[PDB]
Amino acid sequence: EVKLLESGGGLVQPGGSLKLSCAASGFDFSEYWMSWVRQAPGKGLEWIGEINPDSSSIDYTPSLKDKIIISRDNAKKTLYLQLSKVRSEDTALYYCARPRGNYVVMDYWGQGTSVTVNIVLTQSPASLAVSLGQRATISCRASESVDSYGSSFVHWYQQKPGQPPKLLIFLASKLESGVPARFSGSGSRTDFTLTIDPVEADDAATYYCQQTNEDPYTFGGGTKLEIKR
Amino acid sequence: FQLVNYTDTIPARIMQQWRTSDSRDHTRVDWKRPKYTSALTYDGVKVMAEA
Ligand SMILES: *[C@@H]1O[C@H](CO)[C@@H](O)[C@H](O)[C@H]1NC(C)=O
Repeated sequence: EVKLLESGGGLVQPGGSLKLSCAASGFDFSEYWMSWVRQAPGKGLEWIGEINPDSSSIDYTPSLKDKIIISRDNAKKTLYLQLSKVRSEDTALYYCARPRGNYVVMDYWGQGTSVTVNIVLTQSPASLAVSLGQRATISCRASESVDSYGSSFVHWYQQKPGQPPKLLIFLASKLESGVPARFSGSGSRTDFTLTIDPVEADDAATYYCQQTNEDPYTFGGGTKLEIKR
Repeated sequence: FQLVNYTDTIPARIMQQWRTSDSRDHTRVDWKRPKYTSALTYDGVKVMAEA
């Protein structure tokens, strides 16, 4: 299957350089685009940039251009992220991922590495406790219209403490491959709803709904799931 | 029989163009198992545009 492994993380001194590698296995990196996204501790995610397979156009955010460099190797199928003059805000969890804007079915995010030196999406509720084998419901409200050409381009992911956010639900009506038939999605044009049936003990994480219909690509507020006992 | 060489320079340029236009924001129903009818659709719309 699709597998991505990040390496090179840990601790780094302030003002130095850092190089993080991301190896891929089970797919062709010479045709599929790659992306890198950062996530602060306790805060939402932040897309660092994206890069194509032919290394001809590497896009990034407009506020982090002087300290990030993205490269790739199709012969070794490994992406590389280079950071220079790291600050106190660089202590975050980076994550390399496959093309998520391109293909919703082939969307998969790697584990990432930790480095220690208008559309408004509101989740509902902030925290909830559900027992095992039950069905939980999580709602999401968007400030602007996220519907485009009949499809609601919103993804629902689950990130745990120490685990990366796996792309669970894509386009609000399809379940991703590899994940079992335990999560469904529905909604209309201002309100999305993710349902979990049945509820397992390993699903206790933070759910996040993110829409990338137009600029800017925002992320969810984060809704933790508690397993009753 | 084969009509489209997906790695030839102008066809792979078109391929890279729509892969990047996918990866920028979003599009419709997914890919990686292509169809020659979609290539004929693209070329026919290019015929109509040039006309
Ligand atoms: C088809 O693509 C392959 C891959 O680059 C190339 O080696 C071959 O020469 C191409 N054939 C034609 C007729 O363009």
